[PDB]
This record gives sequence, C-alpha cells and structure tokens, in this order.
Amino acid sequence: NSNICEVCNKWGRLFCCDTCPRSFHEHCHIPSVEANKNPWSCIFCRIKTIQERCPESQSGHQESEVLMRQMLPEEQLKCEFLLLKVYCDSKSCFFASEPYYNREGSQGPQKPMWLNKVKTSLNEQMYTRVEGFVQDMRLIFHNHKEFYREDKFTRLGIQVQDIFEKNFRNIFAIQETS
Ligand SMILES: [Zn+2]
Ligand SMILES: [Zn+2]
Ligand SMILES: [Zn+2]
Repeated sequence: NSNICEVCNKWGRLFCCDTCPRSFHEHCHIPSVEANKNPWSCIFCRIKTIQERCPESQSGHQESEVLMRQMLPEEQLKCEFLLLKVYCDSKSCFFASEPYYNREGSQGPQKPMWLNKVKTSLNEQMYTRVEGFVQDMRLIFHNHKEFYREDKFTRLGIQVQDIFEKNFRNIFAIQETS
C-alpha cells in the first residue's frame, strides 16, 4: 500500500485499502474510514465496482437527468467521491472552511458555501437529489468569482471549479460534447 494519504499526500495515521494500494487519513476519506470492516474497500474501489456491475452505467447521460436523480445509495456514493476528488487538489484549501468577506469595493455573497459544509450536509443526508449537492458545489466557486471581481485571485475559483466539473462529467458519465 501507499505510504501517503491519497487525498492530502501526507503521511500520518493511514488506513489501507484491502482491494487497491491507496491509503487514507481517517477524515480525508469520504465517508470517514469505517470503524471495523475487514476487509475494507475505499471509495475508489466501491465506485469501480458500481461500474463493473453495470457497464451500461458508463454510457453518456444528459446532465439534466443526472441532476434530478434521487440520492439513493449509489448517487450518494458518487457525490461523496466527487467531493473527495475536489479535496484531492491542494487548491481546495481555499474553499474548505467557512469564509469571511471584508474587501473594499465588494460585498459578501448572500449564501456562503464551503467544502466542509457540503461534507457535513452529505454526511447528514440533507440532499434529496443530486441537484442539491451540485448546486452547493457550483455556488462555492460562483461566490468566489463574484467577490474577488478583477483580482487575479478569482482564478483559484476557476481552477477548482474545472476540477469539479471534469470529475462530475467522469463520475456521472455525462455525454461528451463539443
Ligand atoms: Zn489525508
Ligand atoms: Zn481501494
Ligand atoms: Zn447492468
């Protein structure tokens, strides 16, 4: 197994996947690494199993259809993984914890949002459809773009949103377009 966490790339107290060589800190994995379970399979392995059980699940989908799906266990897992993929980028640090807004010439967003809040919301089963999760994720980056205006720091929101969107299209097998 790897000797660094797959998400944050640091050593420490790591839990090892039994079906692939990845390792995780307890709260870097999403959901948090389960207390018992021997063997244990990580979220990458669990997602791969879904695809293998239903190969047709990789055929192209319309985003509008994906968004209306109810958060049954498999869609719950896919949103967990998609959230994890964003945390995997080091630039996610900027969006992880609760922000505050005091910048000359800007006003804070009406509805602040951050990754740890989405994490908690997923954990607490607060989203009933995939749309709920996706809206909060996109809101993170849209709030950032709006607040930081022409400051070059706005690019961080663009960059992390692109990681989100690419992973969204992969995980939920959105039909490829030009
Ligand atoms: Zn970690
Ligand atoms: Zn694994
Ligand atoms: Zn099938």
